[PDB]
Amino acid sequence: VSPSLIAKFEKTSKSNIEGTIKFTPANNGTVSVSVDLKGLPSDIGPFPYHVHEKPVPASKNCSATENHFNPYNGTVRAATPAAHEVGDLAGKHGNIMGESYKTEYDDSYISLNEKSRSYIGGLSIVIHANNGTRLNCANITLLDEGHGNANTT
Ligand SMILES: [Cu+]
Repeated sequence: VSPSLIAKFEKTSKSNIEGTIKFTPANNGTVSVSVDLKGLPSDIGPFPYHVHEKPVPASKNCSATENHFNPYNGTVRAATPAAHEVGDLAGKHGNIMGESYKTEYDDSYISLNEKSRSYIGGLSIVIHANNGTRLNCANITLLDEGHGNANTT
């Protein structure tokens, strides 16, 4: 059982977007994704969001996360979920939209297993305006403090 992860979005002078995206292991080799966001600038949405390949640095420069996490050469536009990049959550499941957005879904492509080529731990998530401008971003970190088979959290 691989550990749960979370991306925590914080409000700054650059963006009012705040909230969380949680990743928890679920049944049948899937990962449950829970999105809970507010402060979105609705009129410039809907908002693509993706797992990107590099961490958000201390400067909070969303550009420094570089490209989408795409370990299998995926295409931006697809006729089936599997043709999307692994990190292309919005392409597969829908863009964030509105001023507030709360949703839950399963993704069977991302992995919580550090030994998987689809592992998303240590990466980042970027939320974009509809035109591609990066609005806010967050590192993907551990959801729980305490781990191991003899521990509690
Ligand atoms: Cu992105």
